[PDB]
Amino acid sequence: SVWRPSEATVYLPPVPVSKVVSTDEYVSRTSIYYYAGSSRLLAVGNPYFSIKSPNNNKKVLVPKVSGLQYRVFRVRLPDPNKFGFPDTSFYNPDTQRLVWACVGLEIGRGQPLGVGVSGHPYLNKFDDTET
Amino acid sequence: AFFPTPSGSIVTSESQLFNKPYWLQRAQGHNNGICWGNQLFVTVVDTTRSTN
Amino acid sequence: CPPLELFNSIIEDGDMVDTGFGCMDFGTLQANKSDVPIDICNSTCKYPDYLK
Amino acid sequence: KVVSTDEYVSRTSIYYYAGSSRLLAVGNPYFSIKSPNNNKKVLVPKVSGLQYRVFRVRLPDPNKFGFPDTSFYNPDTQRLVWACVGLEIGRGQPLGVGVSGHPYLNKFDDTETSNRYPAQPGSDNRECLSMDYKQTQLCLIGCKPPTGEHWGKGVACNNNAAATDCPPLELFNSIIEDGDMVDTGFGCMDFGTLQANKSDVPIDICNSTCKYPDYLKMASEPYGDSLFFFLRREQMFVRHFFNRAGKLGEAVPDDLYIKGSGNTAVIQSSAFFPTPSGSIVTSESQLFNKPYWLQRAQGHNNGICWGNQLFVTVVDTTRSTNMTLCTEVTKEGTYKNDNFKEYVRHVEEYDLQFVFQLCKITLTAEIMTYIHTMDSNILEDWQFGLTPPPSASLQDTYRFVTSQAITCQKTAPPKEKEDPLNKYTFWEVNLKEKFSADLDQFPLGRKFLLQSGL
Amino acid sequence: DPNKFGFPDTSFYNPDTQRLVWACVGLEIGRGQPLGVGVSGHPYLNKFDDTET
Amino acid sequence: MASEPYGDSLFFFLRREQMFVRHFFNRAGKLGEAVPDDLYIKGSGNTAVIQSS
Repeated sequence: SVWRPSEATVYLPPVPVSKVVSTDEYVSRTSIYYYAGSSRLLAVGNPYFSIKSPNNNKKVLVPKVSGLQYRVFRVRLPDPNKFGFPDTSFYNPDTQRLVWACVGLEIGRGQPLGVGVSGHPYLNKFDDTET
Repeated sequence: AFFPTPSGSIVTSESQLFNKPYWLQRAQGHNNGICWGNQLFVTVVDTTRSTN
Repeated sequence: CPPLELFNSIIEDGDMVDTGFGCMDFGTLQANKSDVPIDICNSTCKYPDYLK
Repeated sequence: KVVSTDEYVSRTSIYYYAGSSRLLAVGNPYFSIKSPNNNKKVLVPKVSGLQYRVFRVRLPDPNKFGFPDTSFYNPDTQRLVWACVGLEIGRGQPLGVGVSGHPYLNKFDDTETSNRYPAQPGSDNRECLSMDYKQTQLCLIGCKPPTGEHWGKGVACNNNAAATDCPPLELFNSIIEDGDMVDTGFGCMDFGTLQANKSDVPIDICNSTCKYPDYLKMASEPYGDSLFFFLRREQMFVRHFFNRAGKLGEAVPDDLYIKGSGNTAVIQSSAFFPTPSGSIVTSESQLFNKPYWLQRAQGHNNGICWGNQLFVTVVDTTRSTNMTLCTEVTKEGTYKNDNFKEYVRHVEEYDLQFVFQLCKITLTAEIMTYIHTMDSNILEDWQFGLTPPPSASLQDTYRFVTSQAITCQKTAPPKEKEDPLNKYTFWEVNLKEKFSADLDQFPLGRKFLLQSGL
Repeated sequence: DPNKFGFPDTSFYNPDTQRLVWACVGLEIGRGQPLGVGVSGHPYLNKFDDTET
Repeated sequence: MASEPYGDSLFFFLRREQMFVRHFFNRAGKLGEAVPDDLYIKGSGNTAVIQSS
């Protein structure tokens, strides 16, 4: 619409795509809660290495445990939809399904506070460079 | 080829983050607290009580 | 001098954290295995993602 | 008449996101190697956090767009300028600080605890030592590139004085670019001209001209267009005390003290120098990875990026360690020292995510002259000051070019040479087509809307 | 001199009776130098011994 | 004690602790577990004989 070909490109709004929304608009929040009892659990092993059978190869004797390893824990929950209730007058299983949602958080610990220490017995230090 | 030695420092009972309740007002994602698959993978890292 | 190209994982148990010594594959990178302490020359250590 | 950016503009209610992806930059900590055959052929660069990390964005013209609504937009007078209202830096490293040192440092002795007499003559006494530096965390933003002073030499004088030889000096006020070095406590100065041994300074910074930013003159700048916001947090203390080793050019007056004799007859030099130490850092001392909302700027430009560009900088020290390699050449059975070879690197990742608001600026006959006073560029970036060009009458009218009556024709117009930034090596980002408006699908606009009372 | 700026203004004040005196309600310190520390010593310094160990 | 059925031994408590190392030393006894040989290169001369760890 001018005297030039004028072939600079143009910018557009992107196409309307079906999007994501939060998990907050279609859930029917309940007022019933249940406890997660996870009574004390034990773990031992040598922090230098896992020790093994010399006869076998995949027969450990103690493992290798230390604080700087990734301490991930996998919990397993029951399904709420299989459960026995006193009441279901609030809940039609034909059209509605049950899901969990955590509310409560705590890390129980069981050790005096204090850190271990190590270092290589054939560490190759050339010289000091502090002074 | 110089290299230092890391040290860390004093640890306190106030530097503790555990043995205390938490009540999260709002989770970070669009998922505002809904777990799925009847499982969850919780992780903590503490070297502070790691004396041998 | 080899350039390195990163890649991720999924953090499982029995993986050690980076303790200030660089999230890298200590088996594939430093063949002498005696420039670092004992526990860390064999396996690798990870720094988790907080952005993706 | 000096007037802020709050007295002639209209605040819309439309907000658009920007966010940057993974920055790739890994290089050598100490220096950039080149080819031995060619100086312009590097294989690894010099990277450090102690470089001024000065970056610049590319943002598109908002007037280049198409939307069904133009009731807000009269296209005759009104125009569109970008302004930033939200930000965050993303960083992706574990914390770790590296140390450095010249292998021929100018330590004569230590001067903290004792000196058994006396200093000895000699022309060659250097050695390797190593030490950390000043710690910090900082940033700055402004739509003009940030400035900075640094000290250097001067012209000597006229030769009226016939007393002695001690050289002149001057600070030098300059816009700093990417890669340049921060001062760490030895003054913001040149290490090649002001020093002469290059052995007082570690090798990576012994061949440098370190600067310090001039926020002061940027404060006494009228509009505040090189500054929107800035941060800083720094601490320091000494580690040890050592001394230089050279002829002290200045003597000390005598009646101030009493001289000794015999073994104590020689007066030792007093060319002491300290050596630094940063403190412990914690994760509570973290500056980055948080939102810092624009609600009140320091100057007249309230977030307005002129030229659709910004000049961002940052200096961090807690992620300044360097990972190294140790590989062999030969497979062995026992421990030999000649077998293994090292290579050291240093890693960097920057992520930058922003929130905006476009604002329609109606153009009267008065504000056009006001911006004409500031700078005529954005005016002709809106193409508003035009002149009708004459000179249509051309009759270079042939059909052929390979003839025998040549006129020695000349071509290739280099006409778009207008940028001043060509002398200045930045690291950049073109974020131009990375845009949308659905802030619920972004991990910062969700945080923005709950912050914004929405 | 505060008494030397104003043109003769009757209703504002009377220079015959009223006086103009400065005060101060504002102050800002400017510092140009970055953070840094230095030392000072003595090469004929009197010390007998050390006593901390 | 926090999971005692009545809780009659903890009405209230406090705790306040600080700790950090000073020095690093080693023990001299003939240790139990020999080191896996793969984690290092074998010694030479005076490094061929092994110290404690």
